[PDB]
Amino acid sequence: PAIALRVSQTLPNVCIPLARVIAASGSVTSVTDLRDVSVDILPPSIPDAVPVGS
Amino acid sequence: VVLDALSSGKADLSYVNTQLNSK
Amino acid sequence: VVLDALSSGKADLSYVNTQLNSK
Amino acid sequence: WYNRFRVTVQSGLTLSVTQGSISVSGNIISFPPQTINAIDNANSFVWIGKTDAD
Repeated sequence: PAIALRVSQTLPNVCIPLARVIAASGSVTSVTDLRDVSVDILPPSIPDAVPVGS
Repeated sequence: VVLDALSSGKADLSYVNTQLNSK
Repeated sequence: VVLDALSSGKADLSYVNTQLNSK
Repeated sequence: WYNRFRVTVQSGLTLSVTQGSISVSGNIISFPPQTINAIDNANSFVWIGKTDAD
């Protein structure tokens, strides 16, 4: 649960996206900035625990 | 104006490459 | 002539988005 | 960054949105300049996303 810089194969629904890196044969083929300076992020859809009216 | 419309409205090689190798 | 050649040859960004959507 | 997805009136009810890139679960989608009509005699909202129907 410590907060730090991490590299995964899938963006978590809760995270701070920094970059998407496509690498191959030990070398990086492409880097794409995922920050607000470059893209407008569509927010994740997180449903509530209790449905409305329950 | 036609050149600016072309630059804005056409897929650039870097974007198409990255998306093509992203799927 | 270069302008019309580039307009015809280069792919639309909408078309590229649709094709990337298909895959 | 400042003009990304800026919504400006083109003519009549047809409005022009500038180009821009969105991030959906880490996948980058680039949109060219596009046009869309508003709804007459109403306060409409222009946004980007997916509806329940679509």
